[PDB]
Amino acid sequence: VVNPLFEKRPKNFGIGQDIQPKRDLTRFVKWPRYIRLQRQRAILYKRLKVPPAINQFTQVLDRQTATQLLKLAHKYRPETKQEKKQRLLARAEKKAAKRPPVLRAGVNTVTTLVENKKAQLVVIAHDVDPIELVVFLPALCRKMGVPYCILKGKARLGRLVHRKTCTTVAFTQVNSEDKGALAKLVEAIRTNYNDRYDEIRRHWGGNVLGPKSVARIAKLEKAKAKELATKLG
Amino acid sequence: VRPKVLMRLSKTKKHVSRAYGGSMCAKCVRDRIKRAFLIEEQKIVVKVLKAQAQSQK
Amino acid sequence: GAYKYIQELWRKKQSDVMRFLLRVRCWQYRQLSALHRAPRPTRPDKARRLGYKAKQGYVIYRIRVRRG
Amino acid sequence: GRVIRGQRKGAGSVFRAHVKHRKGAARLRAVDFAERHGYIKGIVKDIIHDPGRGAPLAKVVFRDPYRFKKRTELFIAAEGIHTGQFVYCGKKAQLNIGNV
Amino acid sequence: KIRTSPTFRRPKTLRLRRQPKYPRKSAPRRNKLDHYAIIKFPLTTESAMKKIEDNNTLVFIVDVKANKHQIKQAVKKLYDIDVAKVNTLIRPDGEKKAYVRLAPDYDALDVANKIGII
RNA sequence: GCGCCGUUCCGAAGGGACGGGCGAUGGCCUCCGUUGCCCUCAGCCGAUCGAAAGGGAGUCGGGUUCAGAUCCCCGAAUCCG
RNA sequence: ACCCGGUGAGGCGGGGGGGCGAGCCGGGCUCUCGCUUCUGGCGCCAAGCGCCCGGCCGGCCGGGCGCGACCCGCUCCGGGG
Ligand SMILES: [Mg+2]
Ligand SMILES: [Mg+2]
Ligand SMILES: [Mg+2]
Ligand SMILES: [Mg+2]
Repeated sequence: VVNPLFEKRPKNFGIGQDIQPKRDLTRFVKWPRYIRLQRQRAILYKRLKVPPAINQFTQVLDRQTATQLLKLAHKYRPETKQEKKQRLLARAEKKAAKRPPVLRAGVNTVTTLVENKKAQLVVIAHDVDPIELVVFLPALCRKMGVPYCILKGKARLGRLVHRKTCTTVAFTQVNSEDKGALAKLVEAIRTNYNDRYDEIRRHWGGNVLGPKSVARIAKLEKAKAKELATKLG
Repeated sequence: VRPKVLMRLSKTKKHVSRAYGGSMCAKCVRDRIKRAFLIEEQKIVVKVLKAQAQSQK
Repeated sequence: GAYKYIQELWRKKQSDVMRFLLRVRCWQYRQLSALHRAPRPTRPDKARRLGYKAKQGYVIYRIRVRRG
Repeated sequence: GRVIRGQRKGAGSVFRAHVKHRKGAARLRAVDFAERHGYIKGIVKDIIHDPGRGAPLAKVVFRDPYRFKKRTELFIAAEGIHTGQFVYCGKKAQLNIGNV
Repeated sequence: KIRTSPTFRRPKTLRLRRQPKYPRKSAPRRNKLDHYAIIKFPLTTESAMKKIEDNNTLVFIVDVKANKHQIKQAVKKLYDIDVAKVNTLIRPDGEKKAYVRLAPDYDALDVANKIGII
């Protein structure tokens, strides 16, 4: 059956021995300057000692809670531009013959109904690009007593409202069919954020060295530990 | 003849009919053949002594 | 509104939050070129005070001047 | 009163180097994996005279480790190097002459 | 997917064609180098008449922006005659002179008597 | 500030080609090209300028003008596409 | 941060795996190695293996993917700071 013409011809990829194969080299690319910049921006957020008012946005409401919050917030989306025109045609027909609750959106409206205590829950995006827009807002929700959470995505918090991004999203009113589910969110979110807030205020961030540098420090410390522990016996 | 006149010439005007013909001389071709043979035969001999060094050890 | 909070937060430039932000942004701006376009204001509040409206046709460039 | 001559030399334009018939920057081979871990062979192609230099240079031709392409180098010839001599370069190379 | 190279080249984007929403100029410019604009007049010089009578050519004075191809097409169209070759020189006066050799089934003296020069 | 420095230096500096695939028009719609999209392949070196003495394929003989001829005319060629 | 050097920013740092040495009872451990030194030769655009898929009549002809070519990472590696 087999053919003796078919030969197994191996290549010896040793030093100086045979030419190197086109293997994966993403780690050694000369990247453009914008890529190089946006990577070591994140590296600096890991290196530098990040203050706790910026560090608190790294704590994000987890996945199984985020699904329940976005499920409840899909019930109360603002009307789309087409649905605005449809309701205006409906009231036009009624003229020719109580408004439902929505989500409030933006830092300005959400802060003004945090001080007025009209908010029942405040969702905060974690990646708002000048962070100074929302740095105060967890502490203000703490003072006014409003439950605040932090989600991953200004992008996907900008998809409840029909836009690109959105900084914050509040709950002012909900319906009686969807009232106890908001309470079940408010309990977990309140005990995860508001009740645990002094620990948030003191929690400095970052200040982690490189894995190569951590490995070199670890090699020195484990060598000192071994060379001190082998002497006692 | 001048290098752009080499467009005008026929093929056999510009080489000799041998391996590396018209690019390399005959003496260096035959020593390059001998070298290419004897280096590889020495590599076979080193391979065999490697296998026998596996045999004694 | 949020803008009075951002205003008095940017008056506190000696604080830890704001020293952190000015240091990280100043690094990031030094990595770019001497004249380039910001796609949006860095300080939305200050831009609004100074005349800017967030509509089509208002443009913001971030440019550096060598110092002294 | 005038700008003196030693000040004038730094502006150039008459006091620049005469680099017309020079051959190249006589450099070692760049660092790569073979230099750093093993060694790599190259033969001395010819030994050449550079103008404005008492040292003779040496076209040393290496085989590129990643591409099918021969790389050629201008070393500075150590004394006793001849043409058709294999020149090694790397961490594991031997300690003889003209061998970096 | 893998990066073979240590380099990042700029990736090749799609780019379209001009599909303009109005033409810039309203109509194209007319050719102002006609067949009539490009042959001003023949030469009636005794040297030019010697050339006509012997060497079977016609010595014209031509616009300075003309090719030998354009002079050949203009002589072919204005006087209905085919041309072997055109030799051009520009005078120190500034005019371009064309020596229009004819294909030998035509007499230069007959076409010179046709156009008037004798 | 008009601008200046700098010329490979802090650049996402490639608009190209062999093959495979998708379609679209044109010719006895045979087979081939014209494209448009996808996969693949791709180094170079810095845009451009800079020698009528440097590099640079290929035209010679005879006759002709008052004044032009390796240029016109006759005869022999030759290079490139 | 900032500075310098190299390069076509090409195998950096941990960890597995493999072999070769020393010490205890086939086994856990520390460390070293990782494939080229007799010659003025050649060396790329994968062989082999494993699993899928498509057109024709078990055979035929064109394809795909993974190993081969270890995994993971946050600075391209180095030298200063
Ligand atoms: Mg021959
Ligand atoms: Mg030029
Ligand atoms: Mg010239
Ligand atoms: Mg010349």
